[PDB]
Amino acid sequence: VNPPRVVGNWTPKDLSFEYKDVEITTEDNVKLSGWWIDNGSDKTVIPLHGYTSSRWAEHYMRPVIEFLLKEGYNVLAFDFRAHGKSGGKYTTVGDKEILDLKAGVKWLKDNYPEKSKRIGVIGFSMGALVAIRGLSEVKEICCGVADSPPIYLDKTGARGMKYFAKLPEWLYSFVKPFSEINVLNYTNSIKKPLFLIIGRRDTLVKVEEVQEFYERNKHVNPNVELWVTDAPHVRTIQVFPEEWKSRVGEFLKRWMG
Amino acid sequence: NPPRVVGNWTPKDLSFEYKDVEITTEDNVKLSGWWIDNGSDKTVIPLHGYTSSRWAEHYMRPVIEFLLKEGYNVLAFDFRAHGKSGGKYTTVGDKEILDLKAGVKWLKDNYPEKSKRIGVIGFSMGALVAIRGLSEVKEICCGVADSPPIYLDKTGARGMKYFAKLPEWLYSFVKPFSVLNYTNSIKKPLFLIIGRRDTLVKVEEVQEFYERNKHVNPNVELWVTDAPHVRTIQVFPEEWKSRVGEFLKRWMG
Ligand SMILES: CCCCCC(=O)SC
Repeated sequence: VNPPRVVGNWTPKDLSFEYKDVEITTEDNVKLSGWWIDNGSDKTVIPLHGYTSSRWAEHYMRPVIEFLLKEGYNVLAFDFRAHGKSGGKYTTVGDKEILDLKAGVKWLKDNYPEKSKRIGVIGFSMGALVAIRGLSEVKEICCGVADSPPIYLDKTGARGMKYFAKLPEWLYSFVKPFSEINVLNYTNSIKKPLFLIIGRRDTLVKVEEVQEFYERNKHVNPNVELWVTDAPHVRTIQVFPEEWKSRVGEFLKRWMG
Repeated sequence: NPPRVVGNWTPKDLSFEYKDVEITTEDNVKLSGWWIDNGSDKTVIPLHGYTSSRWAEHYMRPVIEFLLKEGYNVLAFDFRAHGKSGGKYTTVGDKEILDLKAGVKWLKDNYPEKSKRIGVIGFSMGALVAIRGLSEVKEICCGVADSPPIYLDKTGARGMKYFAKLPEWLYSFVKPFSVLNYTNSIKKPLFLIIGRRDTLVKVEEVQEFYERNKHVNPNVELWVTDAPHVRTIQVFPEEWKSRVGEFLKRWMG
């Protein structure tokens, strides 16, 4: 069962940029909907949204797209399969979505090579998982930012989909029906710069889980960083915008070149 | 367009013979139901709540069982866009009056000698429809309204305070799914039921309805219970069945 499709009302035009509505087709023939935002750069950053969300998400996608454009990067921003306006019959919460990222990268190199000499990625939640995987498996990606990445998908899924309070009964009963990948393996294969962000108030992903990833990856990656904040799930950029942009900005600056 | 719930039981599991029936509304919606002939000249229609269906095991199954034990025929259909019924949009009590009106006409047309008297029993949204029906459908001789949302906007906002306790992703899934003028037109027997523990409807709200309607209706009654939303029949099944049974016996003839 896919989550409801969420589509916002704003466009890159509201950010004072021209944009193209584009269609990206995956290795497995899913048609994705996205924006290509040309900023006159040779570098592109792809911001990846979270489960049940889309490219419009006002509390983190709008700010990060506006931040990326401000920083001067080009932006490719698309909806994951089964989300927003994108096709695909099923979301796989981080599994087949690697193909979504792969297709986005391929699309950049096929259509705008000179606008994507360097490609970076920023992921939130599910998108953060995909960022991690892409940073390992997709060679064209030079660096990645992973904000609130689910490390133990089983536990995180349980935290976000289950509700245990029996009273009132009408609520417990109404939601109960809805409550129906080895990420740590990637700590041995990622050798590129990776910026992990995790909030102390995050009820879906624990600090210790992300910290586990960091310390295991540190032994093969001198350029993995961990930032532990006081925000809840994917909301560091909402609660600590200037500091979020400062740290991620400096990180992109350094490795995007 | 909420999530269609369909249960695992039939009137066989109640030891009664039944037919699966198809009822078409005035605005051409195709409803699915059970017609359960009990050898009676009197029929009662139990009406389920929003996001539910005719199977709801905590109140529909017990009322249908109870009604058959009492000797009434039963027509029980899923409201539009619920259960197995047609229609794509639910209007949360608005156009659902037509579903009820369809059922009444279906009884009158196909089995009139089994529907010389027709009563309704509604739960939650279903109770609003029962109230509306008692006002607008002439062939309905009496009605039971268990936990009717009197102030719909207030009731929705209470629901919202609870949805906000949900984790983030679960909330995303259920987010889309988040009357006193009838007090002057209802002059037929009405049994109102409200629980003190109801988190969606206030006893005070149902009391306001009761007080206003009795200006024009000598046979409106109010039972205030110690139960949660539509669960008076679950928490106090004996007393619920005694009072409603007595109410029905008196007015169904
Ligand atoms: C929002 C769900 C309200 C349903 C109450 C029941 O227990 S069935 C009508």
